[PDB]
Amino acid sequence: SALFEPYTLKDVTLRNRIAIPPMCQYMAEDGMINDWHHVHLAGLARGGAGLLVVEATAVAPEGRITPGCAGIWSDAHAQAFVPVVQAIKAAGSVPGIQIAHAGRKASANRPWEGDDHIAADDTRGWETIAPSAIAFGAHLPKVPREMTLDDIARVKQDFVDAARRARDAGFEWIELHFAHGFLGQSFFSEHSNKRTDAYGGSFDNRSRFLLETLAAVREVWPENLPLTARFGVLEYDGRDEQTLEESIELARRFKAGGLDLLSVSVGFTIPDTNIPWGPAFMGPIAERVRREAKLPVTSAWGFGTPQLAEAALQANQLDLVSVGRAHLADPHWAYFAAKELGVEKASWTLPAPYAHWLER
Amino acid sequence: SALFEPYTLKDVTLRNRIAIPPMCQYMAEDGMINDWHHVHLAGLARGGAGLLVVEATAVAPEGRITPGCAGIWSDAHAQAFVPVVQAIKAAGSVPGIQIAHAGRKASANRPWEGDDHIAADDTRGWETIAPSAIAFGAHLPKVPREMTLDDIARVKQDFVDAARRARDAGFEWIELHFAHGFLGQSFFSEHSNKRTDAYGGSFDNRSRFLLETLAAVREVWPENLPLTARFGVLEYDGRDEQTLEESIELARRFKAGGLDLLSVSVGFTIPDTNIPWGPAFMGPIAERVRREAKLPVTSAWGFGTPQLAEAALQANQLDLVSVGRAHLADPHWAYFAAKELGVEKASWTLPAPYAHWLER
Ligand SMILES: Cc1cc2c(cc1C)N(C[C@H](O)[C@H](O)[C@H](O)COP(=O)(O)O)c1[nH]c(=O)[nH]c(=O)c1N2
Ligand SMILES: Cc1cc2c(cc1C)N(C[C@H](O)[C@H](O)[C@H](O)COP(=O)(O)O)c1[nH]c(=O)[nH]c(=O)c1N2
Ligand SMILES: O=c1ccc2cccc(O)c2o1
Ligand SMILES: O=c1ccc2cccc(O)c2o1
Repeated sequence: SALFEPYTLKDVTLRNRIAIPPMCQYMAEDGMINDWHHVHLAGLARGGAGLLVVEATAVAPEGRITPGCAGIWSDAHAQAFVPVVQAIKAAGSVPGIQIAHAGRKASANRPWEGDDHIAADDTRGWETIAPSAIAFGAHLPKVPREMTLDDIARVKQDFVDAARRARDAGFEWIELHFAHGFLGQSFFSEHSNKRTDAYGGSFDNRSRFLLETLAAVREVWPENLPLTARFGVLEYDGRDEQTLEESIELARRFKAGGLDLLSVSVGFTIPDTNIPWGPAFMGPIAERVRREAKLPVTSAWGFGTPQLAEAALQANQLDLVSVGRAHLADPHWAYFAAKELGVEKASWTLPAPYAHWLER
Repeated sequence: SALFEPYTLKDVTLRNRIAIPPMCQYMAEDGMINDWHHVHLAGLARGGAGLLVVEATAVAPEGRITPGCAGIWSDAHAQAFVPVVQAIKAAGSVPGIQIAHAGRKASANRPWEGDDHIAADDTRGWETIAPSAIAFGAHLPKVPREMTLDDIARVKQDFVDAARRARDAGFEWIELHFAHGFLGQSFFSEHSNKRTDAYGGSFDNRSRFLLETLAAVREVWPENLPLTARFGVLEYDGRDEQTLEESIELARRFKAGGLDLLSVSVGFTIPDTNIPWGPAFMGPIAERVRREAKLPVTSAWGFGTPQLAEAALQANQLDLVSVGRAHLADPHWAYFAAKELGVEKASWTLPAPYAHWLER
């Protein structure tokens, strides 16, 4: 089975092609993770996936999505990850982390607590920052503060510090969160970036924050560990071919700047879009990016059907298949997939105290 | 759905009728549990089951099954359980523990490391104890040492100390392991107990170790927390009706001695048997014990098919359904069962960081 073939990138070898993508848990306190995250992540690692990427982890307090978001903006925050990293490694999975800044979509309620921008008089909320003072709209009506050049310098340095901390905590894989309408994506998109300085107003200028952040992170992140990013390559906003062309050009510049793999997503930059949700709907666009930028890719959305994951790999649409919600439903999805694809000794996807008893 | 109806026993309320029975992990070191057990148990608790019973935990070092078995024979061993108990409670499950002594089946290899008695010159092995110096046979050929009266007194006190420690660690449910051919079962069975003192040679004498241990434990175990036992009620050895009659009589004496619920199993006392394995095969015998001893019961083996669990409850064969291997396969089996039975808001079997996203 293609799904169960190992994958090597730089000095890291994944035991199969199943990746667990970053999935916010909304369970941290002042950015500090706790036993929610420890058990959640260690349990997923034991389920058999080759790569486990920790949820969007804020590089700065105002870059959290919500008051429950994880952070890595101090050394104390980083040290909270150390036992979790060690547990993921003990289980034979590769520990990764997505480092992030929510930009204009920050200061929001948890998804089951309204999912909307926090009220002005709520003691939990904060001022958001972005390339331009323009609200997302809809359920995120807060107008962000326009960043100064010093703010740009500071946020870049926060990404550097976050990457340094991730490295020293023992992560073996890093993902820069340049997708989903958050800070990086919003610098790239003309919808959200109306700047007329060096950071807006041409393709090179809109790309600049992302490319400078990548290059700065590359200085502290080991060359032998995968350096990756998540990026929304289209919006489904009626400007798809032009946007895809620009995104693919940026992907080529990421590759040239040392990016090892791209997690291909949708922008979610603005609310007025028409995204054609469906099982594996991103497959063809991930394949196009892979081919035209000549870069390994992953993608997600509806790949939790084992045969569909297998088909995407065999078609060379993807190098790794990211499976999110199916792992919330069943932490041992990789074992389910091994059985469903007829892999020999499928139960040994799991550790011995489980595998021995499940051999059928 | 019957499966998702709460259950109250003494002061404890279970959120549903799904019990996770004790399942040895073989991952402890010198009896001390570790992060294997922490993550395993906390993950299961979050999966939605109403009751989680920790694996057979030895009351004394020689009462382990294997060198990987958990123990509770010192206060340091007990304190290792405290964070796990707290994690199980945080998840809304009830923490229980099975306290045990393997008797003549002790000093064995892990199941994936031979499953047989440890060789005489292996530094990990030890002398086994039992009511009589008679080997199980087959893969367990070691002849145990015949217990003295002082050994009987000592082992009873070890059960008392284990129960006291379980109480003080915060467990809310205890199960005495009087099944599966281990020490207690072997005192009851004429196959293994050939004693001619007060502890063998009539029904009352063979029952004596079990009843005295129950009564001694009852002195330290809170009256407001369920006091339970697992007991093999037949062997499938060609003596089933006589054995069932005696076992039911003993169950009546357990009830009279304060037992709140009986986990009904098979003896496994000797190897030469013909057990009719099949899905829910224990249902009718559990029902007979329940009716004839007028005592709540659980049982296991093949109840991991949701409709079958539901049928057993609706037929009043069982009060709780124990589901073991299906939870090794999928820690979130309770969520799978809720979906499969059409329970309203099935995803909310799981905590919010999962449930919100799985609402269909
Ligand atoms: C609970 C939860 C939380 C998050 C997500 C999703 C879900 C369900 N997703 C998106 C996720 O990585 C994935 O792309 C989608 O869930 C689609 O994949 P599935 O269809 O779920 O396999 C996500 N994406 C991201 O880049 N960073 C994150 O931290 C989050 N947080
Ligand atoms: C890995 C493992 C380990 C154990 C068990 C089983 C398995 C699979 N079983 C028996 C278990 O509680 C249950 O009765 C059987 O597994 C049958 O139920 P299922 O068919 O698996 O749902 C078990 N029983 C017991 O009384 N104490 C224990 O510690 C163990 N250990
Ligand atoms: O990047 C993110 C962060 C949180 C999140 C939550 C749900 C769906 C998503 O796609 C998400 O994406
Ligand atoms: O009581 C026990 C202890 C370990 C064990 C293992 C497998 C099957 C069983 O029934 C078991 O029973």
